[PDB]
Amino acid sequence: IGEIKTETETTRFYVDYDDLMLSLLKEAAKKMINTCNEYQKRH
Amino acid sequence: GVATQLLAAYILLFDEYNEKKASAQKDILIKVLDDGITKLNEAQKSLLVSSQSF
Repeated sequence: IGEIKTETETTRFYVDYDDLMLSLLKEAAKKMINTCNEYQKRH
Repeated sequence: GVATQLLAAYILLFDEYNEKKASAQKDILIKVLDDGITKLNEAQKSLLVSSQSF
């Protein structure tokens, strides 16, 4: 759970750049999506 | 885990001086450090009480 929480909080602070086009933010979102996919596949 | 990525993002995005995300960056840094220091201090005090318990 804490592994997912890490990327979650990371993307949360990546929000506050006030950029919706930041490649860092997009890539961290891609990371979190695959993280959630791998966690749900385990269930 | 969050701290090491935020700081790497700080080094990468502020190799040079972008004036636009300058003000937000200080807020982000203040927020994350004020979180982490409190976390560490509470963890140390809890560990001290756990050590004293024996």
